[PDB]
Amino acid sequence: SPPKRLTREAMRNYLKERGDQTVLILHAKVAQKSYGNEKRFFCPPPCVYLMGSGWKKKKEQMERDGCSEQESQPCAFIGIGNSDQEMQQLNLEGKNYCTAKTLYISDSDKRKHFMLSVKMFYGNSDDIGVFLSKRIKVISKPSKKKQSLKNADLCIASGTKVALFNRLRSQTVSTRYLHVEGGNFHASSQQWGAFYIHLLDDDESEGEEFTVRDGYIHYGQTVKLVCSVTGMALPRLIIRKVDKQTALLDADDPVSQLHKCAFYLKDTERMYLCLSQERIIQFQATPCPKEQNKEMINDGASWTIISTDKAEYTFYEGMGPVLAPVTPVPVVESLQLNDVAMLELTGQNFTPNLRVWFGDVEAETMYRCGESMLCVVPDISAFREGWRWVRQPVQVPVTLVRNDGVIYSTSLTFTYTPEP
Amino acid sequence: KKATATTTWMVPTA
DNA sequence: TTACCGTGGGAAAGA
DNA sequence: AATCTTTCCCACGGT
Ligand SMILES: OC[C@H]1O[C@@H](O)[C@H](O)[C@H]1O
Repeated sequence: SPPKRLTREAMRNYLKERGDQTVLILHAKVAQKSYGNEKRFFCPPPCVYLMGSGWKKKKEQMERDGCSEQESQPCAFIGIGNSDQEMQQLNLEGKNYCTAKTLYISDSDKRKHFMLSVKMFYGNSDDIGVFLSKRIKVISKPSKKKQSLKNADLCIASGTKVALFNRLRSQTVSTRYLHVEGGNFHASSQQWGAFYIHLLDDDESEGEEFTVRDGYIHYGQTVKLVCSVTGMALPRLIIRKVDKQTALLDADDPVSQLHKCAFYLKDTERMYLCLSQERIIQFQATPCPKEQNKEMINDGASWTIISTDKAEYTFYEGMGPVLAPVTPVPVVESLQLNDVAMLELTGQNFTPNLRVWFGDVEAETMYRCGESMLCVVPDISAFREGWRWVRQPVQVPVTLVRNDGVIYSTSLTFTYTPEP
Repeated sequence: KKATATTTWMVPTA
């Protein structure tokens, strides 16, 4: 017999207490492939995070029902999706995150794009499911020609996210990633920051508030790097193209994936953003002999830039543990309002066993495909007892619910607007 | 079309 | 020490 | 042929 559907009381309980479980997958948008028997590791290393208060709540519920600490521990493996390459275990003991430092894609795989696959279950072998990263583009190696904006794929738009790493003399053990920790920038061996790269116009002054411009990042432009987690920023920088061990002052072609970059601290005396072991400092460049358009920079001042992405999934066991995996987790991108009032949901991983709930009111739902659903908007009187029309605006949460009670929250609300 | 950095870190010198 | 290994620069092969 | 991308090769300086 089928499992219990979500009750209105269970929905009300969730809406008060919350306790969502969230899986984040942070990773680069491209990856260089490996030939033969070699291993060219994904850099930065994909990082899985277990976010939100629901992990601790689930852990306590499980141990209440008689699980040991080890039985309640989440486990996770990661691999190339749809692939013969083996999965690799992630160690999450004592942490809510783990990086995958030795992934690579062999040229045995002929795909042009792929996804990472994260398989999760608890210590008592209770299943959680399989979570997919965003799509990752395979490259053979970065081109040496100037980047064309026709390949928007490999360019970097203002306001998107990048990682930055430094590596000394081709040694994998020396890789260090720009990262913010304890209110300070540092260069980490194990953790990496995902930084907004904001384009500023040339006359934009220093400050914490600044006007950002749209477009693709080019060498010679002024940029602001902002940690997407801490909000900490660096002073204004001029991103310059690295050629051998010199920064080119006159290059102005588009920045491309995996290019080597230098960051000149704007309005300084040839000071460049520079690592020294784990320390982040500024280090003065040396003028090149005869050539006035290049400056010699420190080993620590050359940074590989790479665009990064984020997959995020949120679920809640609204009627308790279930037999089916909670995956694939639906994600709602947008709501659009459309006889009867219909609300259209656009996103991914929709299934015909989902229903849209407005607040605690389950709505009639029409499945179309994995990216599109329609539902009928409940009468306002389902939320305001006497109203025969919308007297004042009324805002309710929009939530996806599966037929076995799994609850998939959205960040999105619906607002009944008064009739003018 | 305007961003808000929470804090701007000072970069120490060599 | 020897054996082994990512990595980046180049050579070679392919379109 | 010529030129850019893909694949193959290998040594530096790390474990
Ligand atoms: O002779 C080339 C080498 O010289 C150093 O400055 C660089 O790290 C290498 O390219």
